[PDB]
Amino acid sequence: MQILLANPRGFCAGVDRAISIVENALAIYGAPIYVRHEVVHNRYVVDSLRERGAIFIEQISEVPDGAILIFSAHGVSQAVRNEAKSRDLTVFDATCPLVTKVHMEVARASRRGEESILIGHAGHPEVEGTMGQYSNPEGGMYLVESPDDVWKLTVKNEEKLSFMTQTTLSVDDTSDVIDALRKRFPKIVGPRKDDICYATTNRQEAVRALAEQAEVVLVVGSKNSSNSNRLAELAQRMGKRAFLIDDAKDIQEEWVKEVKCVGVTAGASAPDILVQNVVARLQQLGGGEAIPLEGREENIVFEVPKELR
Ligand SMILES: C/C(=C\COP(=O)(O)OP(=O)(O)O)CS
Ligand code: SF4
Repeated sequence: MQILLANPRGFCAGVDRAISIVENALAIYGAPIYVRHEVVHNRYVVDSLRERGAIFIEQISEVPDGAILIFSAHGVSQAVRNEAKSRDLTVFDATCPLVTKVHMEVARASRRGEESILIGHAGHPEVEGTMGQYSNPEGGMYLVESPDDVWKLTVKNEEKLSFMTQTTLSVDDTSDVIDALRKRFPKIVGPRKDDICYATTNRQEAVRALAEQAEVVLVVGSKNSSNSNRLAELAQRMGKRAFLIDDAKDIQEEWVKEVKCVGVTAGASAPDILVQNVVARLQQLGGGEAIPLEGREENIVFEVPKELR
């Protein structure tokens, strides 16, 4: 069994920054450190930070007066931010800059009372954070997940309409949604393509190359990781058996039993150690040396705020 590794895979710049933010805050202020939502959607990262004194919460009200609070990388609504500000809290913001950039455009359209459309998945914290940057009731903010959603949407003023997207979507599916938006709303404005980040684009492209070669694809990522799900989904649509797994323990022998070629990748929130352990498990099942595929070299880094060193 050949073991192939997708390139790129694993940590993006946003995730690495956000984790370091919580780690550094723990190191300088000691435990506990309050974090609104899982800092990134990875069970190993979160349980580790929790064992080190991070307390993960959904709402500001469960955070005590005087505490240190950190927003997760997925971002937060304006309502959340102001509730946090209104309280006696010391606030660090770990939202990825690439999320913030989308937020600022939404805020712009709000100030103008001009309607905006967000392509995203309902209930996802990044969508709630992004939708929550709009508040001017003279306009509006609408969520669409699919072309069918577009085909049902009515707006107040189609001549002044803009769109934004979640950063972790399927590149292919989002192209279909945007196509629909422009056919229905010919005057709609947006970025040149979408707001899907380099990391999401790159990892989907890399899983594409991976599954052209491999018969089975293992995607390291937690169940609530949207971008990780997109990788598994992508490979499955190409007709490959593909599994989303947290660690090597999740691997069932039947999945690879008589497979000559298995591919492995990881979502943007999964640490490399999980992949090495997955590989280690595959080698117990007759896998050889892991061969990393050639891939686009990522070079972007987001520094922690100076205050956090
Ligand atoms: C911080 C973000 C993605 C990193 O991965 P994640 O699994 O933590 O988050 P989603 O993929 O958005 O679920 C959303 S911008
Ligand atoms: S996925 Fe893209 S947007 Fe989300 S954190 Fe990583 S880099 Fe930032």
